[PDB]
Amino acid sequence: SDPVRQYLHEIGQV
Amino acid sequence: LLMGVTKSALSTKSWLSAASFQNTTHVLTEAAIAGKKDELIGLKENVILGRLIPAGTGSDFVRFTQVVDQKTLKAIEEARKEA
Amino acid sequence: TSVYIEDVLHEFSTIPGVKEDVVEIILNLKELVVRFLNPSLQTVTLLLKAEG
Amino acid sequence: KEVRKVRIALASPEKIRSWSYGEVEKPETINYRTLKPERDGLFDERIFGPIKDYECACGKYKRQRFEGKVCERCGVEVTKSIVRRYRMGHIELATPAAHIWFVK
Amino acid sequence: SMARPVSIGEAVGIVAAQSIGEPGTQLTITQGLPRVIEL
Amino acid sequence: MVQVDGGRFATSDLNDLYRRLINRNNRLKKLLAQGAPEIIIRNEKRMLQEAVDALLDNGRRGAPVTNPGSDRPLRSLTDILSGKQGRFRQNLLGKRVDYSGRSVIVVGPQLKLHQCGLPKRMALELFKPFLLKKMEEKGIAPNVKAARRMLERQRDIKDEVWDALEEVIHGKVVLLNRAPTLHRLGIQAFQPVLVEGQSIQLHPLVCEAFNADFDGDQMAVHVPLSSFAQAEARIQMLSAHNLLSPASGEPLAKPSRDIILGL
Amino acid sequence: TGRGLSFLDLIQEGNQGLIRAVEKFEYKRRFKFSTYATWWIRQAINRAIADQARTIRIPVHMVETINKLSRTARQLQQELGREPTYEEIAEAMGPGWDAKRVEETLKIAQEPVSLETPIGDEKDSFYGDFIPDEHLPSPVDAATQSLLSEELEKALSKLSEREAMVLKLRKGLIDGREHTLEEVGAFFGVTRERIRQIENKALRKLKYHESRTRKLRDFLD
Amino acid sequence: AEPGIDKLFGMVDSKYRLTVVVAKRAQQLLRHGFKNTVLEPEERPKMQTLEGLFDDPNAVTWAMKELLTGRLVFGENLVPEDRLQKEMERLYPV
Amino acid sequence: MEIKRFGRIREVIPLPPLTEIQVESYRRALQADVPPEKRENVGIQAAFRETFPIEEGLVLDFLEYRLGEPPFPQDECREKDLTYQAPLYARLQLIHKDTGLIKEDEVFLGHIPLMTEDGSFIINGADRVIVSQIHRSPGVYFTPDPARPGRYIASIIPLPKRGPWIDLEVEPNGVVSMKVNKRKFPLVLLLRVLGYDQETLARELGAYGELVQGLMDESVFAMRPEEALIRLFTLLRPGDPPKRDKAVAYVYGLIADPRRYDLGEAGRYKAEEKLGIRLSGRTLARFEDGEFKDEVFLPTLRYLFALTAGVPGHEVDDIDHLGNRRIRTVGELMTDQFRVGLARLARGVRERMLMGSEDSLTPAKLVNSRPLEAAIREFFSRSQLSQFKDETNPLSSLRHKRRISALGPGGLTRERAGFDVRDVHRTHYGRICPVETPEGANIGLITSLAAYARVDELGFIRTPYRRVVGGVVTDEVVYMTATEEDRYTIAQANTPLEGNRIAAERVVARRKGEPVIVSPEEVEFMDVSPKQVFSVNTNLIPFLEHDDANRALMGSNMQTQAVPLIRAQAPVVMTGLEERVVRDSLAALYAEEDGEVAKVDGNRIVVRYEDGRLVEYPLRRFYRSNQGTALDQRPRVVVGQRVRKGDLLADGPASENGFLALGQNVLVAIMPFDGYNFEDAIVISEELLKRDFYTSIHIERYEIEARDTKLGPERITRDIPHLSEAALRDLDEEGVVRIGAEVKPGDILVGRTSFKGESEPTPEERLLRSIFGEKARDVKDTSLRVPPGEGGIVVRTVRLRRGDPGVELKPGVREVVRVYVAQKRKLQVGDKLANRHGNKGVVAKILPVEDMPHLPDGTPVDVILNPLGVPSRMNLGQILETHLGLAGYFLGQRYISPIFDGAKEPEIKELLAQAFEVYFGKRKGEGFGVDKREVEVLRRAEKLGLVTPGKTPEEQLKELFLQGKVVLYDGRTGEPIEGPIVVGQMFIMKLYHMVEDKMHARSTGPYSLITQQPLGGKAQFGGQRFGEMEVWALEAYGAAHTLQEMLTLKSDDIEGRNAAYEAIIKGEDVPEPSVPESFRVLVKELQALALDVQTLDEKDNPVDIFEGLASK
DNA sequence: GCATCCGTGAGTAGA
DNA sequence: TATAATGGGAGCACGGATGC
Ligand SMILES: [Mg+2]
Ligand SMILES: [Mg+2]
Ligand SMILES: [Mg+2]
Ligand SMILES: [Zn+2]
Repeated sequence: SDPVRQYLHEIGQV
Repeated sequence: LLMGVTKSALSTKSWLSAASFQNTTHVLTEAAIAGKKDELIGLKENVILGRLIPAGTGSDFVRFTQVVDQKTLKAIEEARKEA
Repeated sequence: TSVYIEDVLHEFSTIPGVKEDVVEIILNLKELVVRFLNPSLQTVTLLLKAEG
Repeated sequence: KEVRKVRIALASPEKIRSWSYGEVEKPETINYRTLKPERDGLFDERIFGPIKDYECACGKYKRQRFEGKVCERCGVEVTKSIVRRYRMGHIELATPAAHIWFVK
Repeated sequence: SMARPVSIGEAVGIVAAQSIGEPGTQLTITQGLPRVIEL
Repeated sequence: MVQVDGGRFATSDLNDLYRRLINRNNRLKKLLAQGAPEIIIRNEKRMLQEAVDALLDNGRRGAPVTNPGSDRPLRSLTDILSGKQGRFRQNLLGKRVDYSGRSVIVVGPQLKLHQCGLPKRMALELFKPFLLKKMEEKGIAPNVKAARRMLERQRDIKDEVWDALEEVIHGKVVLLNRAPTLHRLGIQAFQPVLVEGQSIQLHPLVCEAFNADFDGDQMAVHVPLSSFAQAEARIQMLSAHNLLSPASGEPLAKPSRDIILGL
Repeated sequence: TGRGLSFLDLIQEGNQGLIRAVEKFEYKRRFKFSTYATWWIRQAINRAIADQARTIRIPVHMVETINKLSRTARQLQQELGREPTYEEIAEAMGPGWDAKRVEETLKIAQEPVSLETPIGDEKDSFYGDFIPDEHLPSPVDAATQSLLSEELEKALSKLSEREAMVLKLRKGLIDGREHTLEEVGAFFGVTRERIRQIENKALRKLKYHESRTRKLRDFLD
Repeated sequence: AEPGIDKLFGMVDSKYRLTVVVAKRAQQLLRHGFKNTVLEPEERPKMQTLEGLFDDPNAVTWAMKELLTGRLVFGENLVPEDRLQKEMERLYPV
Repeated sequence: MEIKRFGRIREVIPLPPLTEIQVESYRRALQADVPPEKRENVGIQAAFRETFPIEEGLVLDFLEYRLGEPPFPQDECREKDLTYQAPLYARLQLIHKDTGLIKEDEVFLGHIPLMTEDGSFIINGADRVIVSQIHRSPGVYFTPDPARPGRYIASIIPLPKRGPWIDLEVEPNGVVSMKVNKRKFPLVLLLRVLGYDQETLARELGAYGELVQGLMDESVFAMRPEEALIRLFTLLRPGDPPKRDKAVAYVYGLIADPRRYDLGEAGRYKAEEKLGIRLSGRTLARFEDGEFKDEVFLPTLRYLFALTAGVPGHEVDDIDHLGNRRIRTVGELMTDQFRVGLARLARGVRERMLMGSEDSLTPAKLVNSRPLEAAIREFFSRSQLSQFKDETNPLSSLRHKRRISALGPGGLTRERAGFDVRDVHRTHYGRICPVETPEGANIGLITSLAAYARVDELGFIRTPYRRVVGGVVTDEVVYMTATEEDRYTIAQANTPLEGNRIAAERVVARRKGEPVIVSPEEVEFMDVSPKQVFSVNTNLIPFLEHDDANRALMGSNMQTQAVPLIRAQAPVVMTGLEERVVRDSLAALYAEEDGEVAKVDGNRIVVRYEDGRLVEYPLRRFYRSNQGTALDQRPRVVVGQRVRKGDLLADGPASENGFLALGQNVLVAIMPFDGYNFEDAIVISEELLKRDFYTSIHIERYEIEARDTKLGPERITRDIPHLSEAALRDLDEEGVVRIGAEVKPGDILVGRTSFKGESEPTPEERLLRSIFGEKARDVKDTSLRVPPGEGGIVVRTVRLRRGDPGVELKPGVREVVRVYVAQKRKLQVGDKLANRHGNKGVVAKILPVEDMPHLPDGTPVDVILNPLGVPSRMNLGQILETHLGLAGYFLGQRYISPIFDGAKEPEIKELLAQAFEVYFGKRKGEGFGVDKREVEVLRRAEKLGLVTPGKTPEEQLKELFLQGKVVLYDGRTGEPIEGPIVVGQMFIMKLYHMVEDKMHARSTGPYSLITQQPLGGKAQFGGQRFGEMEVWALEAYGAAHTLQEMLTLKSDDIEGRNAAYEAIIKGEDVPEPSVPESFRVLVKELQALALDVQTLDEKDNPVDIFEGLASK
């Protein structure tokens, strides 16, 4: 829902 | 089938009317998909287009009426008579 | 029918040293009763010069 | 001809491109000094038409004698300014994007 | 309004909707306007 | 994008939305061209989608896009079409019209049922083109433009133009309308009678039909232009021609208040 | 954040900076990558903000100038205990700056306002609704120009067709453009002197007809 | 109330037809400069000026008053449109 | 003239300072009069204490602040369009933790708006008022669950934007659920985070049967506070990695952080009173020694269970109780926005602390004041509660400052407000006025503070009462909040008293608002006066007890619309509240101390006091207010006059000798007149115009700018292309109209030229140029002219120029010119009149004096009101005002009749008798007996049963006069009006709504940009809106062509309207209309939505309405 | 059948 | 153009088609 959070999570996977 | 005035108005065949009532997005999407054609039967449609409403003096029963004085009437009558 | 005051441009004004505003002065000048003795006389200009 | 009907239907990308008089490649509006529309921006006269009646951008053809003639120098068609109300542009997306109306 | 047969071409729809709607502000189980809209 | 009075600029929100879209698109193309990794491209594509969404229908999905230093949502296409402020209801099913005016209504008894008091100045501005043509037909002005310039300043107006204005409106009717218009008698036609003063004189018997009283109600005036419009207004819409309510069938114009009292 | 660009936008531009850094980095210098990358990230973000923030685009150098003017005026307002004048900012900006220049720089830095900004506190009204259209001709204007063409034709009909055509070609009423004396002379098959003389006598007859009838005066505004 | 409006409504099967007839007839009158009128000189609508009685400038009044007489014929498909126009232009040039 | 006053009620205390709700608030917020070290923690002091210290140089801390003197005075601020304000400096010290380096500096934070003496502000030269805002008080409440009868919802409410509403509920499955930010989670979890254990909750909450079992969850008590904290964090924050310190930070910020979560001082007090506990801080819990510690939650849950059980002593809360609703005054609102801007400044401070040189930093380098200035400026400019001040008359301003809005930021949004909030609560008694509220959509949302009422330090409204001990009424006055008032039996103020003792064995009182009959032994308190129940405006209505509520509302409201009149007088019948209203309005000028008047002038009054010092009072003369009503102070004293302290020096606008004068006292008759008074219209006499009654001065401001352009500068000049000397006659050498010149519509106020746009001359212009042999000028005429239906005399001109001393304009602007045009408006047909009782109407006729109905002695009446207005409206106060007014007309005296303690019918009959002796006996002495007409009228009255048969004509005329009816002769006939007619003095006001400002017409004019439809409004010379419902009217009439005209030729069809105008000026018939531009706009906007809209013929073949312009 | 999700809630004037 | 820096910040209502 919240793009910032989703991108932070995608970033966190690396 | 019975349905209240709101749903009845939204369900009408003219998409300009339905879109100009409410739920404009919904109406426009379903209409656009179905490739719907508005035949301009009712008042609202013709009001949007700035056309002459099909009621009162704009009725198909009246507006075609002609007025002619007896002089011009005889004048055309003889032209029809000679041919 | 008319009023001129020296150093006064228009009706809404205050003359220094004077308590009344020009509107009130005119309101008083409306109550002036002026009798003409001569029947041939259509207009008169009264002059008032005062001080102190 | 008289208009007896009004039809509404989906637009193909080809339809959209056929409506378009040019692509808007730049997110710019008007120049900060000249106060005239920027080339390939949102206000470009090349695309949407001229600002002044029967006159191009640089002023080569200023009269109705040239009508339909597109200037070689500034690329602006010489015609009525009212077309700026009527002329569609377009934006070519790098990737497809859903029309929110049909998703939501 | 004319106390005679209606003239062909009169729009009776708008006349109806107006006829029903106009008194609506005067309307005071359910009673009055809410019930009307319920119907 | 328009330069206003003071020399500043005013613009639509659509330009901002389009700017967002174009920017994210271009950045996406450049990102691809430089072969960015998948996370960056995915994010950019997502943002592009949300940009298109905000352009078409804003607030539909997610947070509504706003301008810097503002909590006001940008106005998108969908917002332009729909709503009470939308294109259909605001600019299509109703419009603001020329040849119209408004003023305070005041009673007068002298009026016949088919008449109403119309202030001179209002009549001058409402009928102005007809007044120009008539001023040209008579000797008051050499042509149209001279006449208009003559009407421009209030001290350039002479009595000939008033008598000419009387000659203009003869037989013609105007429409009077009071909001809210609850039924078709909220608009009625009257022959104007030019009166000194700034108030519109209304006939007592039509008050009930208009639901108008004298506590400071205001009415709007309209001028039907074409001979067709005039024929319609005079035959169909004339006050004296509608005496009965289309709803109940009972007389709409009937004695009330002081009239009933006296009788 | 808050510079006119969205968080995610700043993130993507910073990503572009990061890519530039990865391409330009040299591990031979023993530095950590973060050190070199930070420069390109900041650079990319600042370039981004300077470029994309304003609806009317201002060149990056000019932006920097405007910002320096801002910080200057802010320093002055912080020292003086009040907002500075143009002259004070002009002083504090050094040589080459006067009041006029500061004023014009502030004028050129003005951002546009939304047509949809609500006026009155309500859902009812929009600012753009109060702004007239100065472009499209008013009905009065259309009427004026129409009556003008009609009156000019009424005036040109009192001449012979040749001299009236000469005037129409010389003032461009025909094809839209004004012909030179040699073109009209070559069109009617006469010397340029002759066609100029015909133009003169036509203009003269028109001036006489005008002095007599006083018809075309009102259009002169 | 418009004079004889009752009789005028009696003439037509629908009031809107009366309206159309009146409007069109008035358009004819305006176009032909009143020269086509079916009214006698004593039957002419008058307007009181500063000077004296002049012909009524209002073509609608004229049209209705004419319609009251019965000298006008109204209906559908009386004559092709261009034929009526041209015959009227012949009889009463504009 | 002699003033007789009625009533037996003696007011113990005076009305408190009326604007104190404003003044004392802002003062309390600023604390500019207090030395910095003595300042309380309330006000902007609180903001500095909350924002600072700023950590992570490492530390920036707050020492003190100060406010300087205003750079410009009020009047100058109004002149130059400047905000009246004072500079705000803040002393801060930077401290590096490691270094120990201490750098101290005083930084400039910008300016703050100062409140004027009368309780208003000046923002950009425009006077504005900050309206107080009523809202739900912070605290803990318990309300019935609407869904489940027998179950209750506990609510914990902090201040607005001070953190989350929290809801405690007992779920259908038995567990106790907590809701925060719309997230339902078991309360047990948070309780475990708080450090509670199953033992403590079992002993504490066990007393309430089986409820506590829903609170028992083994999995929750099986983990330490840390694990439950991380679990709670994962519950409230999905996707956010569950780091420990992050969880602690978020939970602390959500509950225990005073910088984020704050109850009110009111909230604290109320929660303490309700739950029966003590709160250390204003938060729900604390962080102490590494862990979270409970304050609020447990007693709250305890009260919830106790209520749910039916345990006595626990009750639901009325949310409309005025103990549960508090008032946020101007000080608190400004303080809030200050807190916001200050916090933004702090974020900027930290962001500055990370960057830059770490060793060299000063408080001047760290602090950017722009966000604070922005927050303050935005609050004072564009906020909802910040309203353009209503100065129409002094009472307007006074009432405005006393308004209470339920709307605004953090307040109720409209249409979401049900009958609950708009209702009159039983606790509004003595607090909020049940009468004065706007009619329509704003009803009940906007209200007015009661007269004696006060807003305390906590924000609750208090009303005064008198202590009654053992049937004796003390003069001790106790101010009470609603909750305190609920505790006592309070008797009415009209209660009979002999001395200080209650004289009746049955007294009318209130217990919790409920009316009850009690003995003097049961009376704890007594009302101060009936005046305390109503507003200041409602208190100005004489005989209010005889007027129905709604018309009373109307009169009360309309009194603020009253226009100041040049001859204005105070009412013949007053309530006595007039002088106070004038004095608290600061309209009138009063003597500061005892002394002698040295000098008297229209401009200035000079007074020598006892001290010997010479004080000069300059007088405001012909000043334009916000609404354009004239503001001027007239000297009421003469040179050498001996004055005391507080005595009247100069009369303000709408003031007669210090009494509030909102209108004129006129002689009215109540009777139908020839249908001219039909349906609320009014008939007035020309005599009113002759003596200048109802005549008012109005100033209008006109403005024009000359700016720099790319085509060359605009300039104000007397040189205007193509204009005669006739047109330029009244212009001065510089192009600005001279002072004193009369202007009319079309006249030039300021001449200005503007360089023409790029001009390619059309061949017509070229040929014309050649014909007339004149060169087309470089500039065109942009001059400001008088708008239609306007104008007057030019009383002032201001001219500001770029490059001139003390003058700097907005960028690009060469010069600014303002013209002031004043006009004296006589009463005219269409102007609105009203009385204090709600009767209102427009003048429909002005009769010559000879036509007016007149008395036998020849005296014509001024105004004729229609009796048909009275019975259905049910306002009889105007009738009594008319009677008492008659008596006061013939006795030459005025009266004071307080509300609810009035003049009564018998007394008015006495006065009417005394008057009749004058009205008649004078005639009888002059040698005149009864008229024949009078005999006829008396016969009619005998048949009417109005007079007693057999008495002499004189006695019958007295019998009629005591009823306030007189014989009245028709001016036209000379015959009498068949019946006797009520005639008397009435107080009537000329309202701000005047037909001169209204009447408007348009032929053609400006059009909007996108739609090409005509603009709206008189100001823009716009067309009337023809709405959807109007289109319904035309359709229902079946008029097709009129409608088609409105839809095309008259609005948005460009070709059609141009062709129409040209056809009309040529004397042709308007052409056939075409497609309206707004439809094309719809089609294109639909194409922008990727929807193809096609207009087709009957063959389904495409038709182009764009005429090939849009097709390639 | 009861959990979401969503669209809409007079009119003119004015500003 | 290179010390190292690596996961955000803020914040009423009823009626009706759907969705689990
Ligand atoms: Mg009424
Ligand atoms: Mg009314
Ligand atoms: Mg310098
Ligand atoms: Zn070019």
